[PDB]
Amino acid sequence: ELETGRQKARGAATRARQKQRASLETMDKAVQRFRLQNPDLDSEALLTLPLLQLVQKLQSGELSPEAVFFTYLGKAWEVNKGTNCVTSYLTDCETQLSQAPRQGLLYGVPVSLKECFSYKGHDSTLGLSLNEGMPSESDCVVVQVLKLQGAVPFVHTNVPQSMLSFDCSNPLFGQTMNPWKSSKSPGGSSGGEGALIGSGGSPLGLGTDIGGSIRFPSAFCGICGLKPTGNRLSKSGLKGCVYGQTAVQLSLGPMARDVESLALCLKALLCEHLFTLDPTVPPLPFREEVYRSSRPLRVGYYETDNYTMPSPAMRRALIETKQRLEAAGHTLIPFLPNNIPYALEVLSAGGLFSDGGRSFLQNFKGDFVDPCLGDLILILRLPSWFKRLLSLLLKPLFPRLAAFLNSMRPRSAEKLWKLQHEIEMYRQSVIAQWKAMNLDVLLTPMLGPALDLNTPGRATGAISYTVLYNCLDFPAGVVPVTTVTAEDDAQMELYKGYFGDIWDIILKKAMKNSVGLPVAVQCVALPWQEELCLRFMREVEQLMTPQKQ
Amino acid sequence: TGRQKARGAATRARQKQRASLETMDKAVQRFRLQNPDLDSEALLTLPLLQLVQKLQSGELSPEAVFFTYLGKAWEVNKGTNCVTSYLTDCETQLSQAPRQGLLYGVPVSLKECFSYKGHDSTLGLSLNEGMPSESDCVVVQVLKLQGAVPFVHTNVPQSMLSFDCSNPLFGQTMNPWKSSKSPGGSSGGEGALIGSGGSPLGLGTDIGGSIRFPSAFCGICGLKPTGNRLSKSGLKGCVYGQTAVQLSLGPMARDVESLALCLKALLCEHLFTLDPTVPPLPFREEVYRSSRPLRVGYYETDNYTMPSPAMRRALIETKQRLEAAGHTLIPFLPNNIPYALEVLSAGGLFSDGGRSFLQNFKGDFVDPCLGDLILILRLPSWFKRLLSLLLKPLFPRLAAFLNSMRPRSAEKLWKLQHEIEMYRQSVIAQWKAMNLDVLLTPMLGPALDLNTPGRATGAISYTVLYNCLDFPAGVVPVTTVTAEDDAQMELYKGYFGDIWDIILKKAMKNSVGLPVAVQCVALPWQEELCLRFMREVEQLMTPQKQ
Ligand SMILES: Cc1c([C@H]2CCCN(c3nccc(-c4cc5ccccc5s4)n3)C2)c2cccnc2n1CC#N
Ligand SMILES: Cc1c([C@H]2CCCN(c3nccc(-c4cc5ccccc5s4)n3)C2)c2cccnc2n1CC#N
Repeated sequence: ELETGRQKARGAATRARQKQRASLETMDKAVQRFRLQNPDLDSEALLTLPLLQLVQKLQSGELSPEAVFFTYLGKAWEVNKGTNCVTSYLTDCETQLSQAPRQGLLYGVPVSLKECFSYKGHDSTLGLSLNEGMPSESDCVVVQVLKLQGAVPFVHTNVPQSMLSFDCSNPLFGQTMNPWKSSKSPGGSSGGEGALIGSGGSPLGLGTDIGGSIRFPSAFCGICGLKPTGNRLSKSGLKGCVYGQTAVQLSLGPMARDVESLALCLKALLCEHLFTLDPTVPPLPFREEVYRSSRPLRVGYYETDNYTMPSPAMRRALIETKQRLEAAGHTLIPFLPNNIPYALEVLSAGGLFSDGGRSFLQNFKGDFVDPCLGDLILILRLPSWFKRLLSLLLKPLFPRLAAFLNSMRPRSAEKLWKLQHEIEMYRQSVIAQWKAMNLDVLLTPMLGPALDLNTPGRATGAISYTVLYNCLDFPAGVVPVTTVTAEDDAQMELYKGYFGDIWDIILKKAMKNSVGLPVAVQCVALPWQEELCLRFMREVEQLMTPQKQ
Repeated sequence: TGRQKARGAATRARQKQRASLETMDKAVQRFRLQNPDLDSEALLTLPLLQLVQKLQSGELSPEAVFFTYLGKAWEVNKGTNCVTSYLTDCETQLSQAPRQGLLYGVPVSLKECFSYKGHDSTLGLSLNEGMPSESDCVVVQVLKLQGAVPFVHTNVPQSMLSFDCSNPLFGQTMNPWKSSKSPGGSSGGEGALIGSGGSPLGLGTDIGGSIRFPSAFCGICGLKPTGNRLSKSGLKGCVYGQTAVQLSLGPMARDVESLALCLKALLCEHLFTLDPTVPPLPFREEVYRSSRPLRVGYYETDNYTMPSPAMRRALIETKQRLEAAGHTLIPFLPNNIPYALEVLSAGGLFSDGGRSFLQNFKGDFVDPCLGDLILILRLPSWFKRLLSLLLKPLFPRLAAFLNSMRPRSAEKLWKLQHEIEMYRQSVIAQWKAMNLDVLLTPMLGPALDLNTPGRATGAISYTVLYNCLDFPAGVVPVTTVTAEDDAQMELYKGYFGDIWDIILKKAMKNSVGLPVAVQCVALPWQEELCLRFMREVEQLMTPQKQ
């Protein structure tokens, strides 16, 4: 195909940065007007309110919906200056403010949206030039449901280009930065959400997760996030770059400052409105009694997946929460899902790139490739025979690299059927393993602390802790439990990795210089058991960070 | 070319079936002689709901119900050839059936593909003979936990890719109403058994109509739920990992209430625990029992398969009764039916050109009831393409199907899967624009002559559309063919006049007295509402059933 250059892509970038620029000015102007009319308002008391209390005061009338809206708008504008997490102000949101149903479970709550959640009259670019100047004709289903519940969606937040990354930079809106440390990634692909919520600029946000994109930015930015079972919530109207891939399910879910916020959001979403607007979603209501249960749990756990070497902080965080759960009366059982390398290298990678990345590469014709994607585009572009040849050469010394490369080759429909059956069988395998140990839930390390900017794209092995559960399609959630100590960070000098390949080398350097950064643990339950997963997340939060409850 | 394995497999299967039937015969004669006072006729004519209440109260023993049905199953098999296997350990499960189970003491027949410990699930294929299952499948386990007693495996057409019912192992199943007619398929044995009174309840599978065809043809009720409403764990199939067109399993029975009871009993903690991949949606009684007037979408023809006069009459009469009962009947036709059938359904079912499917037929006989399926799939891709755009001017149905049965890349499958999602969304948008609750449809009928379904592929149009869409769909008998209806088949031409229309015309003839059904459809996950509508149709068209 003929080389078309980058002139369209450059035009899209100047247009996009203007829309972002204009958005933030409009935000600033709106909040200046409001503050002038309300010098009495205690900004800092309002912003430090846990969502549950914020909701309660909104419902009673103690706080006006305008007071909380403009106070958050101001904070979001402020934190954006150091993070670059906001791409667009949702301009019509002041009308929703007035129209917000007063009996709605999220009445008056400002909500941030990952850019891929289509909002009427706005682009969902995904950092891709071909999506610039293509405004959505309508709000997506979950946005419709949020509005019906009285919430006020107010911003679109940044994503890495195309979203196939756990960093957060694109050629259109640039690079999002961790609020804790500007040299660090906020994670991704829900990076903007993580940065925004993590710095206090949003009480609740929505992201998506197909390889860890809710959990990475939650862990990196010290906030809570939940990835439900793929089809617990509606994907209708969600902007993506590849359609029709059903092997590894996409999921959407809440991100917030406490697990109670995540549970409220699920409860609000799981309503008649959602089940009517999207009939393909099973009408499973939020089961309050499961979430609120105080029964002792049988908790499976592992300190390492034997694939990605945990940092000293990751390992400590896991052991500490394990010990605190034991002290609180729960029974902790060593458990590691079988055949993890297979789940990652052949099932996950093969399921995500069954067509050799051809559909994915279509989005990049005429576009810049953001450095945070590393060599993904270069690799996927290689002919199938060459991918195979390099894989063969790489295999004896670097088995991880060879297996991922082989699984990123195109295949027939016949072989996709075979792969899809293998995913179904693997899912039943881990379920049988789980049931044979009689587990309720599973405790796992969560990748942390935050990697340096532009390193996630060069440390692919590190997705092992998260993508395992996209493959299995188990609800998985993340909660901050500790911070990196000087001792934790110094021990990175001794970090080797299990393979010593390029991915291990990058990761050793990428996790250094992290003293003070948040570190998370991951909570997992069986498919459709979101309430139980949240019950477990609530427990972890209470034991590790009791002030949040 | 060599057929020695296949002949050996058939010899062995036939011996096992003969021995199963002999074991049944001996057990029945023994029970009858020890209990001569039992009114067996009264037992067999009891509606399932009344049967289970007497079982729960102790009025009828599990033994009485079991051996009485076992005897009837043995008798009806003589004329139908619907039973392949006696599930021998059932006599011990009987004595241990959980007392408070919702199906306590109920004998249940099982389509052969439902794995049962110690028995083959052959699918009429040599390669599966003498390979007994080592676990009960999930739904079987759940049935037993609810106190039910699975007692037989019932016949299927070879490989299950057919709405006829013959294989080279156990041979041909016949319609109980008329021996020259097909019982339907692929759950054909279930249709014949239940349709003749030999079982009060059975389980079938459905990916193209395999529950609905035999229910309609044999004059019973059947429901095809949403694909993942129930566990497919332990289900035997000849192709795995195809997800574009959803496979579904569900009950078949004499009345709608029986389907509801079975669904209620399956939708329990035991199921949701044994298969966590199934969304734990309890049976919503309030929805099933609703007496609210319905907005009922309807069509009398899909403009693809010309309905028989009996089909059309059945549809119009139930439409009229629903109108009189106070429901609002709204003309409604899913958009782009030919496209959904010819490219989406055909393309989804055969995305690999039938390669996976064909592996099951190496060294095996090809049953006549499959027609030209195997011969056609074996054709090279370039030749399928060649024949297609040669047939397209003359016979566009045959051309479209042939082109869609070619192998493709993972990339093209993604594209097809995406188009299926979009299509589903487009019908849902249509449904909502008319604000429907429910959809009324014709159901292919009356029963086709033996060995003709394999040559009337176009006739799957009424059924396969709702597998593609993955909407719950059920059938209920509403009428029988009159001689007036039957005579009118002489004026039937079809819309296309291709070989499928020609065969269907002849195949639906000589059907006086045969049952004719209607189809009820709801949105995904709305099985209870589908059953609510089915219950309404049953009440209005056949009130003595309630
Ligand atoms: C993180 C993430 C992924 C990853 C999956 C695995 C492949 N991958 C990636 N990225 C960058 C570089 C490489 C490779 C480099 C390399 C070098 C030598 C041999 C083989 C290879 S593979 N791979 C992206 C992904 C896929 C689909 C959708 N969302 C995705 N996310 C969002 C999150 N979380
Ligand atoms: C019924 C049924 C199917 C059918 C789908 C459509 C294809 N098909 C079939 N059968 C026999 C002959 C032919 C053709 C003949 C012919 C002649 C000229 C040009 C094109 C063609 S295609 N096609 C079988 C099916 C598929 C998968 C699984 N379960 C299936 N069932 C169970 C039911 N109900």
